[PDB]
Amino acid sequence: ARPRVLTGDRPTGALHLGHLAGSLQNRVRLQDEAELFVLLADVQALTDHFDRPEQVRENVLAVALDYLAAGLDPQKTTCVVQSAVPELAELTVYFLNLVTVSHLRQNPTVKAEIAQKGYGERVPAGFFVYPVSQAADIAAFGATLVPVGDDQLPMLEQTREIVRRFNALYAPVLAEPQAQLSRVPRLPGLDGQAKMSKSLGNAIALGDSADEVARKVMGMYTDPGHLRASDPGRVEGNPVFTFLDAFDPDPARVQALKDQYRAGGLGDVKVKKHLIDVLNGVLAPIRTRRAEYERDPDAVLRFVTEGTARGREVAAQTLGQVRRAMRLFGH
Amino acid sequence: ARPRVLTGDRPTGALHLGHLAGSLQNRVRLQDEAELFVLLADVQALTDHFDRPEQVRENVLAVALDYLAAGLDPQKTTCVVQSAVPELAELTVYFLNLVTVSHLRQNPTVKAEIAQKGYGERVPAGFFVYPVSQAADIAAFGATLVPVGDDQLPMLEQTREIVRRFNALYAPVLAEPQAQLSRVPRLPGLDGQAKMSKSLGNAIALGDSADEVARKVMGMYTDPGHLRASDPGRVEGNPVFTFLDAFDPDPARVQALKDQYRAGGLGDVKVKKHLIDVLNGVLAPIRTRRAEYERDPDAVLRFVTEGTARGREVAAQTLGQVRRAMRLFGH
Ligand SMILES: N[C@@H](Cc1c[nH]c2ccccc12)C(=O)O
Repeated sequence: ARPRVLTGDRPTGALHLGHLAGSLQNRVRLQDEAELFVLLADVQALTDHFDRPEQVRENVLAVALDYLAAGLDPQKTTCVVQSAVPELAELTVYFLNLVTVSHLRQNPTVKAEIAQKGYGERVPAGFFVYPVSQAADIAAFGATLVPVGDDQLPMLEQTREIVRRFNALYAPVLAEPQAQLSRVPRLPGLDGQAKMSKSLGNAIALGDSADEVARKVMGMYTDPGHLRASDPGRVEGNPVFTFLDAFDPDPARVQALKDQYRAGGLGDVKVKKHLIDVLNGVLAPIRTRRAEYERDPDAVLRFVTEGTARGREVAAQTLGQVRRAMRLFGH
Repeated sequence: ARPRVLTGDRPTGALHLGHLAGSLQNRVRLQDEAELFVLLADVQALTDHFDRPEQVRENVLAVALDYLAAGLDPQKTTCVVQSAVPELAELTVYFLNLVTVSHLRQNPTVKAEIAQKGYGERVPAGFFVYPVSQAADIAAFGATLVPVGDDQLPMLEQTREIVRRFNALYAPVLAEPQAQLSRVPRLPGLDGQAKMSKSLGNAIALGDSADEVARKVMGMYTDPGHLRASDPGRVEGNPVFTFLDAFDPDPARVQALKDQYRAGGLGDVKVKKHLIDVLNGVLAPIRTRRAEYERDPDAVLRFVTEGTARGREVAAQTLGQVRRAMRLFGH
C-alpha cells in the first residue's frame, strides 16, 4: 500500500449498483494499492435521520455486509463506525471556527440537497454544517487521497481550505487531501433520473435476487417516441446504455448495439435482456460472498469492531497532534 | 448541595469588578447551598479567539486564580477545563441536529454580539452555533440550575428547548435546566460606559494593587455637568455612585453621600476617596488570597486538574445515557 484513502457512506440503507460503479469496485482495487479506510458515517447520517436513529443503527452492519460482499477484504480495509470515534466530533468543533456561515452557505451540493429536502431556511444546523464534519473525518484519519464524484468536489476543496488554515494558524500537522476523480459519472436511476437511491425507489440493491434484478431492468426507463422495436431509437437519455457503459466489459460490443439501436433492428427488449445478464455476471460473485458472511454474522461484527478500534487509534494520534498544535491547556 | 449548578467564563483575560458584582459574589454564595461547577470554557472562547490560542491558554490558569482569589473554595467548587472534556464536543455535534439554522439566527444575544463584532455575514461557524455547545455544557454536567442575566436567557431557553427535543426524540434522559435569574444591572465601566472591559480600557481587575485601584477610581467619569465641588451634581448615570450601590456595605452612607452630592459642597474628590475605601475593603481579602495562590502555584493547578477529573467523569456518565438513548451502534 501507499496513500491513506478515506471513503465512506451514510448508513441509511443497503448499497446499490450506483455505489458499485460509483465507488465500491474502485476501492476494491485501491485496497491493495493503498491503506483504505471506509467510514460508516453514522453521525453524518443523523444530520438527516436524527428522528430515525433505529434506521441508522440497523444499517451500519447492513452496509458493512455490503462492503464484504462487494469484495472488500477484512485483512486490507479498515471499516470504522463514526460514532464510536468521538475524536471526529471533537475535531469538527475546532474546525467550525475555521470557516464562515456565508461560505458554508454557498456549497453547491449542500444547497441542492437543502432545496431537494424542502428545508427552506429551517435547515437542521448539523446538516448545514456537515461538510466540515466530513473535513474532520478526512483530516482525523490522515487521509491524503479521497475519491470524489464530480458532485463532492466542493467538500473536498473546503477540506483542503480548512486544513490549510489550520496549519497556518496553529502548526502544520495536517495533510491536505488530494482528489481522485472517476470516469463514470453518477450512475442514473432506473427512473431515468440522475440519482439512483432507495429513497427515489429507482435502485437495484446489491442484495436483490436474480429475478428482481431482471424485473428492475425490464421496467427501466428507455425512450419514448420509440413505441415499437422496428422504429429507430436514440441513446441519449437512455439509462440502459449508460448502464452498459459502466457494467459491460466489451465496449466494442456496446458501441455495436448503439449502432443498430440508432438504426432499426434492435428491440429495447434485446438491449435489456443483454444488460440484465451483464449485471447478473457482475453480481454473481457478490451474492455468494454475501451468503458466506450472512452465515458468518460474527465475522461481520468482527470486521466492524476491529476496524473501528484501529481507526480510532489513528484518530487519537492525529487529535493528539491537533490539541498540542492548538496549544489547548494541558498539552 | 442539592441542585447541581453550572456557571462559567470564557478564559480571554483576567476577571474584574464587573464579574465580581454580577456573578462571582453570588457564586461564592451558591457553593454552600448547592453543588457548584464552574466551567473554564476555552473551547467556546476559541469561537472568536481561534486566531489567538495562546491568549486563551494562558487565561485558563489566570481565571482559575481569579476564582480562588474571589473566594471560591477548592473544597466546595468543581472547576473544569472545557477542553479536557471532549464529551462536550461530542454532545454538541448531536445537539446540532436538534436546532435549525433559522432558529439559531434569531438568537438576540448572539445577533447583537455579531453586530458589535462587525462580522457582517462573515460569521465564523463555531461562533454562530455556540449556543448549542453551551446547551451541551449544561446538559452534560447535568445542571438543573443555571445563574443567568437576562442577556444569557436565550442561551438558557435554547438549552431547555434542545433538552426537551432530545428527550422526546430519544429518551427523557436529560435534566431540564432552570434559571436563577439576574444579578440586578451590570456594573458600568470607570468612564461610565454601559460595559466594563479590559478591552475598552475602563476596568478594575481583581488583581489590581490597592494602589492601582485608588488611581482608577480617581480617573472615573462622574457628571459632565458637575464642574467644581460647590456645584450640585447628578447621581444617575454617575458610575461612582453605581459602584457605591454595588459594594458599599452600608446604604445609610451611600444615601447620605447621594444627598449631599445633589445639594452642593460635596465634590467628586470626597466621594471617590470614600469609594476607594469601600473597594479596598472588598478587594483587600481578594488580593491576599490571590497573593497566597501565587506562592502556592501547584494549588491552583490542583484546583483545575481535580475539578476537571470530577467533571469529566460526570460528563462521561451523561454521554453514556445519551449514546444509549440515541440507539447508537454498540450501545
Ligand atoms: N460568557 C459565556 C460563559 C459560559 C461559557 N459556557 C457556559 C456554560 C454555561 C453557562 C455559561 C457559560 C457564555 O456566553 O456562555
